[PDB]
Amino acid sequence: SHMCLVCSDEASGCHYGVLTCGSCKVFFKRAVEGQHNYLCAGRNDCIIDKIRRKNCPACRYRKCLQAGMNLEARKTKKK
Amino acid sequence: SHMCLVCSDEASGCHYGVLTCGSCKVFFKRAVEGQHNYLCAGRNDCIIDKIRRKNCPACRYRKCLQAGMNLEAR
DNA sequence: CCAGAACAGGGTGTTCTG
DNA sequence: CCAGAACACCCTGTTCTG
Ligand SMILES: [Zn+2]
Ligand SMILES: [Zn+2]
Ligand SMILES: [Zn+2]
Ligand SMILES: [Zn+2]
Repeated sequence: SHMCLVCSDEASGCHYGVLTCGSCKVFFKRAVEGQHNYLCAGRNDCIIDKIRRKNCPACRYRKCLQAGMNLEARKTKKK
Repeated sequence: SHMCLVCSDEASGCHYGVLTCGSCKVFFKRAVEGQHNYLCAGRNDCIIDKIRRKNCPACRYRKCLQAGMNLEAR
């Protein structure tokens, strides 16, 4: 009830439909509004926690998608 | 030969005793002075090529070390 | 030609405003 | 509360100077 589902830092609200911190929120929005042609250097399961979230934007974006994050979630909730 | 021995980008000279590119050179200096204790997010065997050298400072640093980089190139 | 400094770009993170 | 914007910092990479 308190921590980000993407990196396990302290959540700051339900953003794009999921509990996340502010840094995961803006990271997702940026990935979604632009390009997200990232490449993993490991095996697409990089551990995304508070520090290492910087290491692999590929895995970080994957873990946002897998958690259900989507921009329209707030509008959709109102329906 | 003229590719960087850490990330395989085009090398720019012999830096800290190893053929490397500029970004790796300064990455390595920054790593040593910073004492950041990088931690890998995978299995300590990340691929470090040009397109991915930013992804893992722990592995990039380790790879600098294994390549023989050292701040006193006599 | 190379180390370190200075300057620059890219990527990430926090506070503000609707 | 939570959206996007504006402001801010961190991390990486290139050109300058000793
Ligand atoms: Zn997060
Ligand atoms: Zn990854
Ligand atoms: Zn390199
Ligand atoms: Zn690694």
